[PDB]
Amino acid sequence: FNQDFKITQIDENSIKYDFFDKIYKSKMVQKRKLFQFQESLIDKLVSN
Amino acid sequence: KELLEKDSKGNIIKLNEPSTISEDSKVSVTGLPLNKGPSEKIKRESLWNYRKRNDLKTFLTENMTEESNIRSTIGWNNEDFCSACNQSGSFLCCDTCPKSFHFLCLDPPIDPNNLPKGDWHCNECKFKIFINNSMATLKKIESNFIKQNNNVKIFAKLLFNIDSHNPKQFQLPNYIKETFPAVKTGSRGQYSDENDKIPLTDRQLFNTSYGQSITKLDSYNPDTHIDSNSGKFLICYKCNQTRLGSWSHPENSRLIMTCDYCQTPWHLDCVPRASFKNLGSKWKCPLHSPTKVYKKIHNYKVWKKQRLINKKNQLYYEPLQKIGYQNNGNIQIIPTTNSIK
Amino acid sequence: SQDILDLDDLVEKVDFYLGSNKELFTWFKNFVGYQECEAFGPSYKRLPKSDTFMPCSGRDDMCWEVLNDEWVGHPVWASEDSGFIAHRKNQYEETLFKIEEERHEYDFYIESNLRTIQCLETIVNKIENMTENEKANFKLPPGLGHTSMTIYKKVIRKVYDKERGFEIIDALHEHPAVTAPVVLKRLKQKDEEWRRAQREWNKVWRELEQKVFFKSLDHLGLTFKQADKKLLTTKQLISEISSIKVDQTNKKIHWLTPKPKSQLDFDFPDKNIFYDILCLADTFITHTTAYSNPDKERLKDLLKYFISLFFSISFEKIEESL
Amino acid sequence: ARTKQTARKSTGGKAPRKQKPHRYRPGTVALREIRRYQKSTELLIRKLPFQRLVREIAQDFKTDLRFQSSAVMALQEASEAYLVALFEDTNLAAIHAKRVTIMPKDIQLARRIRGER
Amino acid sequence: RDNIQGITKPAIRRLARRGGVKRISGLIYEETRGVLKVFLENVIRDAVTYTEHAKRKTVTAMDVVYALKRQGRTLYGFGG
Amino acid sequence: MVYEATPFDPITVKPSDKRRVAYFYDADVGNYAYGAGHPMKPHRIRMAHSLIMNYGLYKKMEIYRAKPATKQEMCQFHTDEYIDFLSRVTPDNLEMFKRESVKFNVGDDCPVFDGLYEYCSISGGGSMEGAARLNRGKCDVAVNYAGGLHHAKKSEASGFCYLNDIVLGIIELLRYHPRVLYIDIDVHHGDGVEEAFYTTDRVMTCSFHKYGEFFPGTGELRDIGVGAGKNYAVNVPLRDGIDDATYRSVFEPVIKKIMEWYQPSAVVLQCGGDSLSGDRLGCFNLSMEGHANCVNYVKSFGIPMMVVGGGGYTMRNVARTWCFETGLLNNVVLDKDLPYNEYYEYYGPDYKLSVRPSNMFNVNTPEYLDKVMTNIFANLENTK
Amino acid sequence: KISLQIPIKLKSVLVDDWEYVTKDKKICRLPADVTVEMVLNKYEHEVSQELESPGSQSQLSEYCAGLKLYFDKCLGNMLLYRLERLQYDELLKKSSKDQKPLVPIRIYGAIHLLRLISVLPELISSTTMDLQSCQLLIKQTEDFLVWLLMHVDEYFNDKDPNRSDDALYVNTSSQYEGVALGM
Amino acid sequence: TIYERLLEIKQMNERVTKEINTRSTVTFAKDLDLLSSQLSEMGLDFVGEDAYKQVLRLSRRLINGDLEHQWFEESLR
Ligand SMILES: [Zn+2]
Ligand SMILES: [Zn+2]
Ligand SMILES: [Zn+2]
Ligand SMILES: [Zn+2]
Ligand SMILES: [Zn+2]
Repeated sequence: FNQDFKITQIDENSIKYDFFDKIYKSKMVQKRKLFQFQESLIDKLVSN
Repeated sequence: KELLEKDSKGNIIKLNEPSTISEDSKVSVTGLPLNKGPSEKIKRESLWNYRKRNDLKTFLTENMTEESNIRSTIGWNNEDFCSACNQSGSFLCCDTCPKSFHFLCLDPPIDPNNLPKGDWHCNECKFKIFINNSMATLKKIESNFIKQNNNVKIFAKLLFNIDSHNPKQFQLPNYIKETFPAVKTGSRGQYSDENDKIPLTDRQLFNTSYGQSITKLDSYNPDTHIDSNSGKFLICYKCNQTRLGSWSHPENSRLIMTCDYCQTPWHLDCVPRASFKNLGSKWKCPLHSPTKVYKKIHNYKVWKKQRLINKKNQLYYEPLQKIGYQNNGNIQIIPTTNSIK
Repeated sequence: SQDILDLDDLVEKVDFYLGSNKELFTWFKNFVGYQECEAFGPSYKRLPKSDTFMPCSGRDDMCWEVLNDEWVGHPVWASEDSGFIAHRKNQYEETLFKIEEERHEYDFYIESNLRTIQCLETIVNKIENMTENEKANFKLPPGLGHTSMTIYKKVIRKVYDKERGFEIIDALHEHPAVTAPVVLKRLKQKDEEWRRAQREWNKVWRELEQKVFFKSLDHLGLTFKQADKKLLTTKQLISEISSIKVDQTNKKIHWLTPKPKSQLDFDFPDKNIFYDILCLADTFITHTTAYSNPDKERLKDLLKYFISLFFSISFEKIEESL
Repeated sequence: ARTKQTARKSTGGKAPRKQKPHRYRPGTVALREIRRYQKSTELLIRKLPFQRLVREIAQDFKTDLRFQSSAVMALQEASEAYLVALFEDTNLAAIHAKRVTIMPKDIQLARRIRGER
Repeated sequence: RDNIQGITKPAIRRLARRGGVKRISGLIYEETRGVLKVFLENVIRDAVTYTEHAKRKTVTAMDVVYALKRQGRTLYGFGG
Repeated sequence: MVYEATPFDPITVKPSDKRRVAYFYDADVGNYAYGAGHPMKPHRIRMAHSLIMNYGLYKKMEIYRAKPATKQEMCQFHTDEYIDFLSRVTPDNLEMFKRESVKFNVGDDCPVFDGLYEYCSISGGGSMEGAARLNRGKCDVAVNYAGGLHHAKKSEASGFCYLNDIVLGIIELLRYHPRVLYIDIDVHHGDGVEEAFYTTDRVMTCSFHKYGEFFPGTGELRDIGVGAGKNYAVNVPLRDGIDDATYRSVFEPVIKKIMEWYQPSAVVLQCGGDSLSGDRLGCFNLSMEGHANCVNYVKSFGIPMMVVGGGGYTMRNVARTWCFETGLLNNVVLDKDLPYNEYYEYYGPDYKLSVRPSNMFNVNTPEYLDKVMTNIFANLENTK
Repeated sequence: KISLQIPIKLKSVLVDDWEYVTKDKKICRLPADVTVEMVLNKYEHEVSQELESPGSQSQLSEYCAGLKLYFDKCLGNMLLYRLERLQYDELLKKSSKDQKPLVPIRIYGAIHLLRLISVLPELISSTTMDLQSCQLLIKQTEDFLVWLLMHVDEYFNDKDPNRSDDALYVNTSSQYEGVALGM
Repeated sequence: TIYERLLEIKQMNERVTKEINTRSTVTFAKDLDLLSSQLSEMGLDFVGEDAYKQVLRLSRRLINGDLEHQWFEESLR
């Protein structure tokens, strides 16, 4: 089955877009989860 | 030859010395026996010219040595190659057959201390004696084995014929190897691929001059910073310099090697390395993308790049989706053809 | 970008890619958001738990705790089934090793024989001072009461015959009363003959060592003449200055805006060395025959004039110093 | 059970240790080069191999024997002269038996009839 | 020893070619090398015997053609 | 900014660091010989010892003959089958053990001589008794040149080494000391000792070795230990021809950082003489001063140490450097004029104590050693 | 001439097996967490309900049983490299210790079954088998091979032995190497 | 090149001169004549003279052809 080892023909601009997209995703998911944990800890300290 | 001349009552009287001259003149490392000194033929070039106190303190040790047993654990606490793998070694030789097999290569493997007492025949030879002893011909036994093993019919001819085949080491067939052009076969049948150097002959390792060594560490060699086919200077990638030296200060010369894949020249200090990678696997510069990586799950996950496939069975396809296309990491870069900027 | 490579290895790869560009690799270092285990190494692999379970009878709990039995390494694995490169040695070093080998052969054999002579003469002076009625049943244990059990066996198996050495050892163990003095006498004769041969060989070894040793310790000097013929040429001297200029121009575009106006720097702290080179050149001019006498004298004042004009040395100082 | 040892090594891994183009027919070129080696006058055994031959073969008769440069050249020439005569005799005893190809048995008879076997 | 195979197969063909031989068996070469050595030890045994007669420790082209003279064959231009 | 190019200072003893020195020598060790063409010679031990006696060094130290190890004391590190094979194999019955010959790597490059078991027993007993005397406080420095077999492993013999006595000595040290530092200045990597203590933090194995295509191939800088022994196996890869100043400026900062970071209770120092210049197999350019400066520097820390002599395949140089190192442990510097010994004919042509370095290229550049020591110092930050 | 259409994923799995055994000097974990019977039984239990033809069911059970018998009789002969023959020897001695004969069905993993499939056409061409049986056996082997692609992530996984004890391959010892490739 | 080669010799000339002049041979080698007899008969050792000046004289003799290359190298080494 020759279709299993198909080599993807990608370009430089698509790699640039994908790298930028994924670093922005990673940076803001860790930033937003840090913000959510900070808000949760603030609520925990307020309730306690 | 009557070493101890015992008496009539068995008492010892006198023994006779054996043949000292039997090995009194054995050749030592000097080329002469220890009985004699050097000959004149070797005294001519050894000596500079040839014409035709006992105050030792080393005998006091035995006395000044005190035994030591204070540890906590004191007291108690036929051919020259195998017919199966085509490699040399210790063989078990077939008697009525010119083939030789390794002790571990047979079925079942034979212990090198529990050998067969009288004769040993190979599987092919044993099948030959079994056929010649039986009055019926080979196809009659094949048909009888097919008819008796009525449970399986299609594999019955496969089951019958491998009792006659001698055991052999498994080798991948050619059509599994030809689909990967980078994959080669070594001299012993071992694996070999593009990440393997061409083995250096003994003419290069031990048949070279004293100052010039494959290691390139015993002398100042400035004909390594200069490209052979261009004549320019091999600029190291990290330091952006070529430290050729000056032959008046050869300690100012930094060793440089080239990558075995992209020929990118690297200093021996910019990438931390002490060897030149003369034999073994091909040296890979740090700039190449890995073919195997491990990532943490946070177990783990591994990824290996697909092996190279010959052009008749390798399909290169161009994605329609440009952004976010989950490729397996196995990609190819195409050239980029003002609005996009 | 395919969620395959980890951020740490990506930062390492970019560090290997844009290391010298400090400003760029910092943009990325942070544009990315990297904040500063299981490093096994290349030369160790882990055995399964089946191969670990092998009986070591002397091990207690501490030995089983502090000793590694799962991670192993071998020279064949580290060689990638290729081999090793031995260090190249001079032929003078090889013959020095041969001299040492012969020395070791003689001294090993002589000292083993001397130790056996000492043990046998202890046995002999023990057996001399007792009468004969119990000398018949007197036996000797393996090792002859010595800390070794094999050294006397080696000496006997060498001095006597191969097949007769075992039976002489057994006769010494069973009946040492007759076998001990003859064995001691033969060993002493072999000792003195080996020592005379060793002294006569020691003369030869010492003279070859004196002939060989300093050339053997010379590495770069043994090949300095061909190296100086090959490397003190026009091409290599052009290559050195051109390589330094290429380095300077390559590093000029990155930093060091005041680009230097020089490539090679030569220091001349001593002035008498100029007179020494002038004397050596004058000696070569006087000795040589391929140059005519007018060409010889023009060479002389050309060298003197260039040295007096290039440097601060005067012609009067050159004439009074040479 | 007969056994034999071939590895000849007590231990393995000894290395990792501390110690369209024209083609003339089969036969066509040969006569062109019969003439080349016949019109030529050089000596047909390479001097360095033959020199080394005379050195390695003379050593057993007398130790440290030196040869004048011309002495080995006299040997070189004498041997080629000896062999070209023997090979003419070979070709003659080969063409005797209705043949063009020679075989050693030709030259053992050629030596036997000349009286040195 | 090592130089007896130094008398190479094309060289033996060149001797045969100088000798007018068109086709040569494969078994010619090694026993022809043997015939060459028996001839060489004979001639050099005579030549060296002439050499230690002269209180000498080198053999000369003169001694070679002299041995050849005993053996019966004469060579010219090599002295004598 | 870690490596500093410093000229080799002269060796000076510390008079405030007097140590009780125990010497372990069995007169028999030398009567054993690996083979006819073999480089390893136990005869180097007794010409080293003959230099100790004739220098009058026995008046400042105690000479002991250690009890040879039995079968199951050797099995404190090795398997039962390997010690059983070693104790039974002879050059006579070599054909009776053909499977075990290739199993345990004995027969080629580790030949079978008929005093093999006794030689291994002497070596292991010397190492274990030196460690035991260090444990009970009977001595501060234990000297045993009979051992040093650092290449031997659990079930194999490699690198002319059969019984890994250094592992047995470190095992005996671990019964009384919590942290034992092993320093290997042999030109080959201490693969057996490092492999034995790879996964433990109780033993830090530091090896200063040539790492090229050289034996044993192990000893990459990235080899720092696994499991609990991570960053507890320091490997210092070196190139050919390292001189005394370069080796000192590499050795002293690394060992100093280990001393003030790992803080060991006992030190095992492998004094391989194949690190010397002019060795048959070694490729370094150390003089006897350069070899002995490591021993003198590790002596300055005051930690109870075990000086164990390893390689060295030119007998004269290794004997002279062992005599100088042994004299250095008694806070004296032996004069460079050899006394009359029975092996005086070896040390020509000057018949002095000094081992002269060769004039070969010190290709260990300061940048490479700076990077090596920077990564080593970075790995040592987690050993507090 | 007999040809087999093995997918290139399984071809690469076989080539990686060759790499691990000969170059990396790795043997298989025996017995595997998934044996060969276990694969020839799950494939039968998966494609048995895929169609309702009783003759096809008989042919499928015939092929599976014949493959099992062929695997047992041929594994000791020609299915494993020179390195793994020592492991085969120790398995045979361990089986003889407890007086149960060694059957490769319950011991060896699916990679050796893939080896048997890959070497199978040469065995087919070496016997007097008629064209119909060869064609149908090749067809059944091809169907088993394309069944293996749908489960290639659960039989042929990629795991470092240095990191995971549940890898399909194990690293070997120097003593195993010496006995396997030294005598 | 010549001046650097000679400057390496001259910059260490005083220490090598003090080392050669203060060369105290061991006693048992003098009593049993184990030292090298030559390099003193042909005047190749550097005892009693300045080392750099002796290097210059030896190199002048080597240039003039009255001194062999091997003996010059052996004396220098
Ligand atoms: Zn047979
Ligand atoms: Zn085999
Ligand atoms: Zn660089
Ligand atoms: Zn590269
Ligand atoms: Zn070593």
